[PDB]
Amino acid sequence: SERACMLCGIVQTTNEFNRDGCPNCQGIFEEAGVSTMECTSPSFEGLVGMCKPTKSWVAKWLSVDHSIAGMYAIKVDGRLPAEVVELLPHYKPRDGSQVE
Amino acid sequence: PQRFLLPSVDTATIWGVRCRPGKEKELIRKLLKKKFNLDRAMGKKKLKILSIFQRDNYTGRIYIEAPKQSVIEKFCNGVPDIYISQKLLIPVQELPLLLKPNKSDDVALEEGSYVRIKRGIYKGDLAMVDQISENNLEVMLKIVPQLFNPTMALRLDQANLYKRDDRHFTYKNDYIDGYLYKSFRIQHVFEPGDHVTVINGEHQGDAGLVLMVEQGQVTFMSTQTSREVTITANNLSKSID
Amino acid sequence: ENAATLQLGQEFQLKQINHQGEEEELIALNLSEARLVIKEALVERRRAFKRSQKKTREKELESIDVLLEQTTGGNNKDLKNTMQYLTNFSRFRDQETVGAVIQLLKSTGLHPFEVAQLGSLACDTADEAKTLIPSLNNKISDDELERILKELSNLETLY
Amino acid sequence: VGVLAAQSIGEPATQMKVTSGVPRLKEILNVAKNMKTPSLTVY
Amino acid sequence: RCSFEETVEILFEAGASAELDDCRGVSENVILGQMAPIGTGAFDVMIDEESLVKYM
Amino acid sequence: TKFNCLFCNHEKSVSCTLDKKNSIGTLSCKICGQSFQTRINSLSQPVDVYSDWFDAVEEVNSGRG
Amino acid sequence: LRFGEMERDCMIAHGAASFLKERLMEASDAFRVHICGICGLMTVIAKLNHNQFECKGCDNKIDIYQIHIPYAAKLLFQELMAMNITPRLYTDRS
Amino acid sequence: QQYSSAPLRTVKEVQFGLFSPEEVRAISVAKIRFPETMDETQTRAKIGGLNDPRLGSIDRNLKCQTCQEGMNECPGHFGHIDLAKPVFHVGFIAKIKKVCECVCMHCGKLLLDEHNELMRQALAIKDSKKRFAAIWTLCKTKMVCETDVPSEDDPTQLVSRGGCGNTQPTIRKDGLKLVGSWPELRVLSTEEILNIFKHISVKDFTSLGFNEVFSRPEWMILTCLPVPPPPVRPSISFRGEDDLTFKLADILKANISLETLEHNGAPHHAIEEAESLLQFHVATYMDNDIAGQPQALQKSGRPVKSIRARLKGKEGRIRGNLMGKRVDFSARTVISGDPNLELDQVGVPKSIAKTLTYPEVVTPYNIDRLTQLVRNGPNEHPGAKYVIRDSGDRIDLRYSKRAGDIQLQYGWKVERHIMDNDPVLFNRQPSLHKMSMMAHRVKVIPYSTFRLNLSVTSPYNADFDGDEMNLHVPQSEETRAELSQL
Amino acid sequence: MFFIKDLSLNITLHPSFFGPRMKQYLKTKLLEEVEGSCTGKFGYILCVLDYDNIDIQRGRILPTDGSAEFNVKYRAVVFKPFKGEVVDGTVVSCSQHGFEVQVGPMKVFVTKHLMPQDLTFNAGSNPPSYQSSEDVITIKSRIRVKIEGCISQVSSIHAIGSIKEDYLGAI
Amino acid sequence: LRMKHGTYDKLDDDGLIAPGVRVSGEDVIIGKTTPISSKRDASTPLRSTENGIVDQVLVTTNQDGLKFVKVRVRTTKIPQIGDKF
DNA sequence: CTAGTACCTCTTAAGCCTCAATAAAGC
DNA sequence: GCTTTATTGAGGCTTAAGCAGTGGGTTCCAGGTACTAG
Ligand SMILES: [Mg+2]
Ligand SMILES: [Zn+2]
Ligand SMILES: [Zn+2]
Ligand SMILES: [Zn+2]
Ligand SMILES: [Zn+2]
Repeated sequence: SERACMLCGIVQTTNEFNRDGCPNCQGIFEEAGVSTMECTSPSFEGLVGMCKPTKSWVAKWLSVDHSIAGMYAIKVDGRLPAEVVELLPHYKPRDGSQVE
Repeated sequence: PQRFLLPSVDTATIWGVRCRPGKEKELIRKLLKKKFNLDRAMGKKKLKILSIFQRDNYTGRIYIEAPKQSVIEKFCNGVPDIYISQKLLIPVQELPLLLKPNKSDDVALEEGSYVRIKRGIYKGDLAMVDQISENNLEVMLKIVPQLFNPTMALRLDQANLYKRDDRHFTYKNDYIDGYLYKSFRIQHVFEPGDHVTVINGEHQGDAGLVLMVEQGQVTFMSTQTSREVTITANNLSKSID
Repeated sequence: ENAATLQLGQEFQLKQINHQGEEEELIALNLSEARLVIKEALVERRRAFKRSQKKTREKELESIDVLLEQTTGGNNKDLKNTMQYLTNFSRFRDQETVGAVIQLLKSTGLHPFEVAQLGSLACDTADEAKTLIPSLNNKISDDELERILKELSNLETLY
Repeated sequence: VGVLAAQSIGEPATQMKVTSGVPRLKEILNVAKNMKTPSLTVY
Repeated sequence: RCSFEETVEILFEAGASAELDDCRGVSENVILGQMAPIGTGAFDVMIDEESLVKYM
Repeated sequence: TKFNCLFCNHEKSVSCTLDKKNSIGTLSCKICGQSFQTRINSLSQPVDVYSDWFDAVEEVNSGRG
Repeated sequence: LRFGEMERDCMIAHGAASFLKERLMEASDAFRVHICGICGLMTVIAKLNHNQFECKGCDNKIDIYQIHIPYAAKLLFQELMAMNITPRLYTDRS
Repeated sequence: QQYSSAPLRTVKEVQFGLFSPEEVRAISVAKIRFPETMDETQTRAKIGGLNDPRLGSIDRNLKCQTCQEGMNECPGHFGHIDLAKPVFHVGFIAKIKKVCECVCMHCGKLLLDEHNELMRQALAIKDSKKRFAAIWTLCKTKMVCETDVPSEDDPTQLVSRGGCGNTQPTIRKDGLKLVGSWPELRVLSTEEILNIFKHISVKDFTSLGFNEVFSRPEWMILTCLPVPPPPVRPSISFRGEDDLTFKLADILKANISLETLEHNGAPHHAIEEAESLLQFHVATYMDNDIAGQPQALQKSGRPVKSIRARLKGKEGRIRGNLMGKRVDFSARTVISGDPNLELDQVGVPKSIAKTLTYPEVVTPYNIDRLTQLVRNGPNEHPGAKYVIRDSGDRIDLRYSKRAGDIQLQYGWKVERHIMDNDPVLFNRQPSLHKMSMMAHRVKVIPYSTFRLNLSVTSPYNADFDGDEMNLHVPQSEETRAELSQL
Repeated sequence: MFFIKDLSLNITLHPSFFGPRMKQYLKTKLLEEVEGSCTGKFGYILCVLDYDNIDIQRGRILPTDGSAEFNVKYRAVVFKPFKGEVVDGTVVSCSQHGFEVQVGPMKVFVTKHLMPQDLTFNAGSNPPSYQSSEDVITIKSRIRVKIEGCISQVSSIHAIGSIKEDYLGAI
Repeated sequence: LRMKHGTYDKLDDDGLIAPGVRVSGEDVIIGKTTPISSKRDASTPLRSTENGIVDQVLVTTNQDGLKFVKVRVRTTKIPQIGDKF
């Protein structure tokens, strides 16, 4: 099964998350004192293969410009843990709630 | 922040390429792997492909962000199930809506609301939303199992039957008040004398002649019953005699 | 839409077609003339039935009722009600009176409906007549209207 | 009259140098802008 | 003309032009299943109310 | 008179005119304004002019003139 | 058996209009359809048990006429209606 | 076959005007929005969808809600589809292109007016087709609308025609959607064309040949597709919905998807693809065979059958069920020579005579003979098989054991076996000429082969080498008299 | 409204009834049809005159059926109310919402809101009646009212009227 | 609920007519019933225009093992006037 | 574990557009 | 005197048409694939 992170949208197999976790948000999850699984969801829509996040406008639109190249999800369902939200004052959910 | 993310010609350039429906995700993965292999092999000379993506609701097409068409044509050359010839330039004004997440058809879940289960052994059975997880990934649904009968369960499968409260029973791993509570994924869930007719309400299909109108309520004498009935104006339709 | 402003329907035109295809002017009749023609039709029906079979508000009503029962009686109860309505509050009882009334109305040359209403409906003042038929306002002179009204009132039968 | 004429003209065709027979009848019935074997007679 | 080789094109042309058919042709009556004005059907047969009485 | 261009990477923006009387093929783009001229024969076609222009551009880029 | 077109024209030549009418309307598919006198469309609501005739398209109460036509004729008319083509069946000559 | 109070009278004329969307909505009793042809459990038809009870009765034992009738008396009813995006009509695509070329793309006004002598000459043509062709030729000759036109009497002086001045693009015909060139080529929006057609004045399309009362240029652009009732799409038992039902379901699904996309954000990129798919589906439904375009393939291994195909040629309704249709009362079998038969007398097998019947009405003249025939029964050749009462109900004799106790009454009809001296039309399938179908007097014989006079072989072109001929029995006194006399 | 006009009626007759007396049967059927007829198109048919002068056109024989269709044209007087006309009738029944007035073959209803302020319903008399400062209304009374609306039924005609202008009401 | 005019008396307990049985018209040759969810008849009626004495009947298993039946009916045809030589 | 269930797959006749000359009007 | 016109027509490509009727025998109930209920 493939799960997409609710913070950066990176899509990876559950085994990778269990073994190494999110390569781009491991530090934030560790600081928040929450597991990777709780910060990832299995439901996502659309697939994006980002090759040059720094030079790609899509990455800026998805707020993954500083992330690494790989597979990301345009839309991810679910909510991050309250601890993660408190540590991210400018966090924007990827579920489309704030796309009015 | 989003006000500064408006696409521009000199900053955003995405081309659409037709593809066989049902292979969008596989094609995207294959293209990403090919791009990684080319970057690893060629070295300094790398094709100018910024991103490759697709939309589930828009089947049979993929989108590639590159500065020049020739780069996309070279990158996609020899890839099965992709029609490089059938390609069009995405206008800048259409770029936002392309990446705008689709409005999910699932109405905002609320406690006590009635929904229909899409996946599960209770397909086509009405359910009531009792509680929603803080992560908005699982929802508790109350459903009719016929109502659970503790007597029959005790008579038949007492081994797997447990009593937690006067009205709480556990059977085959939670029944309350004869209903089953189970966790399911969200993705898995006028003027007087006018002839009028009732289109909605308890008296649907009734026809009559209006006599009085006041405060949006129309009273009409019905031929079928020969009695005056008062109904909301919005639920009545003027029928030509 | 049909109203009193001469906006008749697609069929109530000022001209009518005849069985031979000739075009004639629409002709109306008053209550007395209607009763006369109905009585003539009943007499004709009675004569036809007889030949086929061969090989003061108290007495006239009974005769009319028995005549209706004898011919075209029992088919519908509405005919008796209409006959009673016509007879109870009729105005002219003599053929000569209705003949004179129609002859006088002919000279006016107005619309058949207007003359029929004038001969049937009763009016006593110019304002009442004008408000009764606002459409027929600038069509008949006040003096002519008064003269015809008083003539009709005088011609009324004393029962 | 029309149907009788049609039947009388069609029956010989079914029964059946210069083109003749069914091809000639088909050419005559059609506009026949191009002639397979055009001919002219002068006296 | 519909009964000929061109069937639907003629129907589209008539629809565009709102052509009116008098149903005097053989094909029209055949399609409508009515006695065409052909031979026996060309004329009509009526009843004389004056000759019948004397013939009795 | 429609062909692709390499300077602006725009398709169908190229037009080729073949003067057989003067035996000259002229290729012009309606977007970037690039103009090229070459010698042509009676049997020449716009594809030939496009190929000649592409070869000339490659030679100029390589610097082996 | 099939009543061929050639047989049809042979009978037409014979002049037996009555025979053709019977063959194509009695010995073959026979249908009775209701059409309004203003819109001339077969889409007429006719409850024979209730003896109620009314067409929703045109606000008419009693202007309906019954016509005996082959089922193929009404099938063709409905197919043309699907093509936005309306054969307006009228019982009078304009 | 039920009594009706409506007056009986044959059709005398048939107007062929277009079907307006407003008329579609007014007459469409029901609305179709569910692609599924049946509800859950495959027991009840989907409400407000395909095979809805309002349109008609899907299967026997159920009476149509609209008419409370079964299958015998159920013409059917149509449904109205929203079709938010207008769709070009495949049949009128050429007409749409001609009308667009004949009128301005902005003002929706005829390019030429009566000022031009050529336009006046073209309008003088009484025939609608030739006049429209001349107008189209003159319009395509022109390339730009002029606000002011020179005056014929004073060429120097000009009269304001009321136009704008916008150039008329050279409209092409490529694929379902036409492309116009001004040069830059662009696809003309269907909404713009519909608006232009709406802006056309009465005089314009009246001159073009469109009758305002029964037709309009806008009506050509279909904004609503009528749903054929169940009779037009019978369910074949194997329910087994026909290919037309599948095409309608596909069209409805496409419309639903387009509406959902519009209501859930319209990028305008995939909207064009959805609109093109809807247009293709509609065109295939109305005409599956489209020249120079792919043919829609049914889910099964066969091209989808469309109404245009169903009305194409011999297999179509026009030439397959109207010009020539199957017959009930008729027999076919081999013919053998018989010198001992009269010229007008044709031998008939006893079995064929028993199977074939004539509905003779009961009369005092032959009451005894009809009673004797009824007593004989269907098994015996000089008898009958069905008896028709005054009410019209038919009672069979073989299934009824009390046939001998039935007393015939005047006004009834009995299906008696064809007897001797009974006119019947004998024909050979190759009806080359008029004399290939002639009336003969039936002569019952105890053999399974038709027998006819030697001479009549020549008009029939028969040779008794296996020729099979057909015998048609008249079913009315009128038909018998016409056959005997004509 | 009391208009004389020519009406054409199509009558189907079985071929059996083609005796000398078939005209009598046709006339009887015509009488049974025209009398009591009430159609919105032609209004309500009142009477048919000139019975002895009725002319019947030659009957039409169906192409296959033996029935004869005769188109008989006859002059008849008919009644049809129009909006804005003023007619007089007799009260037939009383009700809280108003009193129905029989006029000719039709019924008229008066809206309560369009009644004189002085006029008021009263149930103290048997049957209930209406009392006015200067008028009296009962079941047996001739009342002249203006007709403002007309409703067409399958076999009936209804009128909606009011009494607001002067000289209206009991006379 | 689905019963045809074919006479089922000729059928034996097994449901197949044995050789030497007179069959004509719509008489059922093979008696098969398909369960419906109680069952609907699916017999193979004899040809209406052909009749004769059943010659042989055989029962076997198809490639998938399903029961399969084949019934051959033999008739004697004598020359008649309408026969072609 | 195992098996439902749906889902994506040869000879012409006219119309029209596209071609190469040609006499008049602009200028 | 030179330049630009509406006209003329001439062929390529295209979309259409393709005896009538009748009898019978064979084959389709479509392939794999993912997702999910018992
Ligand atoms: Mg032979
Ligand atoms: Zn360029
Ligand atoms: Zn209607
Ligand atoms: Zn129905
Ligand atoms: Zn304009």
